[PDB]
Amino acid sequence: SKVGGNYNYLYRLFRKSNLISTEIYQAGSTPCNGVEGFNCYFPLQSYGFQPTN
Amino acid sequence: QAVVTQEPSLTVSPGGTVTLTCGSSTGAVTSGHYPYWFQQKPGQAPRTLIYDTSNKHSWTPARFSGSLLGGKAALTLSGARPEDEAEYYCLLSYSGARGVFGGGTKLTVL
Amino acid sequence: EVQLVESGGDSVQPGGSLRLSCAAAGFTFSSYWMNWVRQAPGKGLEWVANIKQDGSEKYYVDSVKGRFTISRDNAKNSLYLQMNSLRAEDTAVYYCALSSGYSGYAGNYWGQGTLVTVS
Repeated sequence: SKVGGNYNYLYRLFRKSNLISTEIYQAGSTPCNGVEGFNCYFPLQSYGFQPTN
Repeated sequence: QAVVTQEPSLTVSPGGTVTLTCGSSTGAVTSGHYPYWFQQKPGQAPRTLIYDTSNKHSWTPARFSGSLLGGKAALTLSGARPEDEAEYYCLLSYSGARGVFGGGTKLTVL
Repeated sequence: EVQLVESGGDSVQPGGSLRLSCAAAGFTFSSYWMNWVRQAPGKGLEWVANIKQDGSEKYYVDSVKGRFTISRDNAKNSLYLQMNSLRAEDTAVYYCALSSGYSGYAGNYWGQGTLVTVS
């Protein structure tokens, strides 16, 4: 952690099924052919580690 | 009708937090206005950071967040960096697809 | 990657007309909404116009009502914005934007922008 927030650590938030790709996650029934947006999510989510947590 | 207000400018020391705000002239900001936030550096096309109130794009630094305040939208920075100096714009939807941009809030780093 | 390339901007005479165009690539065109934005130099972004995913509906900022027309050709993966009685006051960089959001009113992916100068 650091004063301005340490955001260098990622975790996977979305995946098709249970267990390092960045393929856009299709939440809906509409194919996500390269563009992220509604029901097309980037699969990774950053942590917000701060000295104040 | 098309009146969206923002604080004209903010100045924040590196590592400090920044709160940018955005509100309409009528009612209050809700998810129904699907608010957007953009960041534009001089000489460049604007980059979208926040969409549909709080969703972040893959190219959006995790440092930014689309929280809501007292009936108005905000864009909060968890730790300002020199790379964040830009004009920020907010965009609100209304009764139809006629979005209204805010005047713009210039954010600089001390 | 996902890209939008706009052009057609030029130095034109006021009172005349100008047709701008945007070519899309890297994604399926017929899946999303297309948005237009203009930015006068020294000013922030304004909102100009939109169009429905299937082309059945168009939408405009009141300031361009009756003056701007939007249509697209999904067979060419491109869209057009044409404006009549073009004003000298309307000097701006026009941007092509792709809207993949929930309501489809604002863009997530933006082109570099085409400059429209009227004189």
